Amino acid sequence: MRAKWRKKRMRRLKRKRRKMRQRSK
Amino acid sequence: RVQPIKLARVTKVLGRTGSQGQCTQVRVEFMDDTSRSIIRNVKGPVREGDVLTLLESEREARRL
Amino acid sequence: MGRVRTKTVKKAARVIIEKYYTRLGNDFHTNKRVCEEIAIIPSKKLRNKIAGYVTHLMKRIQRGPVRGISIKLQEEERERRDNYVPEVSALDQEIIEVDPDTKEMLKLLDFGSLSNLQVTQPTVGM
Amino acid sequence: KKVVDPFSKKDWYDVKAPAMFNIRNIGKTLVTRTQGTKIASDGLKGRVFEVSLADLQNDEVAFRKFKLITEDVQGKNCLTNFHGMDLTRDKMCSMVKKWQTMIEAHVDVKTTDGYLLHLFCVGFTKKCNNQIRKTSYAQHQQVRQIRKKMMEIMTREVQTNDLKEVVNKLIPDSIGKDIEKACQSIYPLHDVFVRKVKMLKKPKFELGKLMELHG
Amino acid sequence: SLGPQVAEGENVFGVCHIFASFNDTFVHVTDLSGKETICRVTGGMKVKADRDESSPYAAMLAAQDVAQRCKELGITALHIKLRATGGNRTKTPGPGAQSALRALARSGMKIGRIEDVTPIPSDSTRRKGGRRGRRL
Amino acid sequence: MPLAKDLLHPSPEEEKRKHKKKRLVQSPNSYFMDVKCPGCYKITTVFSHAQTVVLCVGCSTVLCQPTGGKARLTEGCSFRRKQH
Amino acid sequence: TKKRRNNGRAKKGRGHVQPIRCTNCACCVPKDKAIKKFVIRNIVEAAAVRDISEVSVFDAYVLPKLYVKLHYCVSCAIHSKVVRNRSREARKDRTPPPR
RNA sequence: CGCAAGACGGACCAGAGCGAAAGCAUUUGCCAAGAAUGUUUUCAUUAAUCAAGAACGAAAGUCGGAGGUUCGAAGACGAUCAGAUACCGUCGUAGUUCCGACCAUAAACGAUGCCGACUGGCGAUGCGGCGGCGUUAUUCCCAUGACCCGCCGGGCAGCUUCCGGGAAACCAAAGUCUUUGGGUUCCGGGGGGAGUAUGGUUGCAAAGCUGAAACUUAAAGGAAUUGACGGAAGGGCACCACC
Repeated sequence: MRAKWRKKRMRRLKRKRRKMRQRSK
Repeated sequence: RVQPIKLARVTKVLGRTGSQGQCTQVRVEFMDDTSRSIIRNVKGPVREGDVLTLLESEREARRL
Repeated sequence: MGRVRTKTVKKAARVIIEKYYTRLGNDFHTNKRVCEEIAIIPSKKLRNKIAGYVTHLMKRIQRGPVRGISIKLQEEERERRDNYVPEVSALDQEIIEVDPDTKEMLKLLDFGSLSNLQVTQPTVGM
Repeated sequence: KKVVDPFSKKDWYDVKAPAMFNIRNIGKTLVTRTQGTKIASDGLKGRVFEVSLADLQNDEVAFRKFKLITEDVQGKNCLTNFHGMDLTRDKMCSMVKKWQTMIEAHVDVKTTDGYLLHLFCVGFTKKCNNQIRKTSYAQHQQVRQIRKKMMEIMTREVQTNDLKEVVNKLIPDSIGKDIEKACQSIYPLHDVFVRKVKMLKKPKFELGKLMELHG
Repeated sequence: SLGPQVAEGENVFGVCHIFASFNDTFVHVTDLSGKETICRVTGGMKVKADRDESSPYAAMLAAQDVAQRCKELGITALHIKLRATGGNRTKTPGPGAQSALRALARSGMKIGRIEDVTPIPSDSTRRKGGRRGRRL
Repeated sequence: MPLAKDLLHPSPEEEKRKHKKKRLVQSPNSYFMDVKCPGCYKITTVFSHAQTVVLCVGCSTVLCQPTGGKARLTEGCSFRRKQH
Repeated sequence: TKKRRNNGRAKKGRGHVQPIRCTNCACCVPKDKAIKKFVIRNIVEAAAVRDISEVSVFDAYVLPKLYVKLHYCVSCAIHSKVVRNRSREARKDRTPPPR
């Protein structure tokens, strides 16, 4: 199911990027 | 506990069975009661009207 | 094993019987001599095989038709089932019954007057 | 228990049926003979037997089963009474088939005696002898009208009778035959049975009424 | 031993319960009410490896061991009740079912009526193994 | 239908077979009839697809019952159509 | 490309249809996709019947039938040889096998 | 043999019915709603399709109460194996059931907007109406139910054909198109980067909606044909195969 897993991989990367940037200011 | 030997006569040959065709499948009629007939598997060369010696009469087998 | 006969044997045997039916019979040793004088056959071993199937076909032709072979003796009795049979001296006669709706169809066509009549069942048969 | 031959301590008893059935002997059963604070009759009472009608009645069909209970012990005899009835598994599996409607009903009722019973009834639609169509379905309001007639006939027969007259109707099953006659004006039916009976509650023990069913 | 004291012209009946599945088979004979046990024998008592416990042969040997104990205790005829596992599971009898029945006939017990007794739900709790099934 | 049947002259058995709105010119299937009963004999007029439970001038309990199609008469002496 | 006109299912004129669990593996599939087999057989085999009729207590008795209804998914029905694959024109035949 | 609790409605069950879709199967009663048909009833253009705005919306998931039978993410162990944080087995938390608030997604599929007209044949099937010779049931007719033979509406579908269309597979519509115009809503423009970054907005959270560019590349893709190949199926053969 590679497209469903590429979608899951992007969601966890975006959750990391969310928490990293919103801490800065 | 113990049971006796039985003798039976071959009335028809039905085909060959086992992984390499090793055993003949055969119909036998008991010589103490002409009405009683069953099917068996035999290891060697067999011909119609041969007599088999059975160590148990009550067991019966289909296609191994 | 295999004893099936090839088309070179089966075709030569049919052509011999079409031309020489009146010479042939059930004795293989006489058929073997006839087939040597009416035909050029290159080998003794091929001559024996042709006379063998000719001998098989003669014993079939004594019972009924063989679809690939024809002879005058069998065609002239076909021509006697052709033409007219000994069965009857007149047709099956026109005195036959009529149903009420055929009587009405003939009435509109200005005809009738020579047929008996009866009705069918009260409702359609199931 | 690790007794040496416990079958040396067992007494055989006979089992006797109610006086309606044309064959009155059920069979034989085991109990351990009496010891201090453990009497044999207390082990024999309340046991259930299930019997084919063809072994109780001489001319009957084998596919109805009756249940009987032991109530008291007299000498070497155990005396029994009615507890319910049922159809054999292979009968019911042979009736349910495609392209038909199946109709079912149930009621709770009392006899003139104190017994409370629960009854179940089944029927199936009939393929007419001229029919060229493949299916014999009833519409929902025809099914509702038939089910009310099943309950109406099935309650009428129990309310005004005792358990003696109730079991005399169940042996030939005249109940199912009367339902099958009445419904033919709504939709024809081809198999119709009272398929099960359960007993819910019963009166006091009453030895005189027990013996009236045995004399 | 002691059966009923009548021993001529008529039969004494028991009930035989045969529970035949995959993995094993039971042969178990009882009193006519079902409450007292007379004897019980199983496929795993006759063989000495787990593959063979559901076999036709083990079931024949268990039935012959039961029928001798019946005649020794004075029973002469049997009613038969047959089970497969039932409930959520397969409800077809296991391979040893056919062999036990003929083996108690051939060893001299008289045969009464026979019944199928496997338990069937009108509807049921959720079956084991998940949505994708057991995968092989 | 063949390739060449003319559309201006349908036979009456071709016209009577089809739906009331799909004829060449429209016409109803319903009609008026005159109806009469026992005990009191004043004749009355009824419509064949009536929705009303009709009571006659003779004051009888029901002349006809309504239904999902044609109404049904209570075994009255006439079902005769009026001609026009 | 589309393989079957019916999508391999009976559903026409409906949204949802209830599932069932298979008799071999307990996989979950629709009631109208599942492959059906209703089996009726004797309790006693054609070889064994003579031995069980002669030991019977009754002068007349008829041995009972066993009734079972079975459901398969496509993978179990193919692996257990209940169904075979077919030629592109032969797939259209809806009549059951001959007797 | 008997008691208790929680979940579920088998067989009958079908290319059958109902609903805007998601969905909907034990009995009986109560409340409000609806399609088609029948009609020589009534109003008389009141209609079609839709930015903004609005109701409903499988499963999983979140918050607050109650319950807990079966099954079972995470987790603890037994096997298998080079390893096995998997497939197979034993146990089990959250959840799976009910009540009250949230959430707005799906291969949410006929991968196929809605309204209207026209263009071949045939047999069935569910609902309402119309006509007809018999058989069967209730009361003694009549009426009415189960069956049988036709006709008309509108419904879920099937078979067939050189209607015609298409790249073909196939389609009575996916037809009436270079012989190109019945009305009207949404929406695509070679393959990637990418449903990503950034701003706005809704949410308790998970997340939903809207949504780029720099840069990179000669093909990526659809339908069908002949080979080769399969730990796919069916027939047949060989001591350079086996018994």
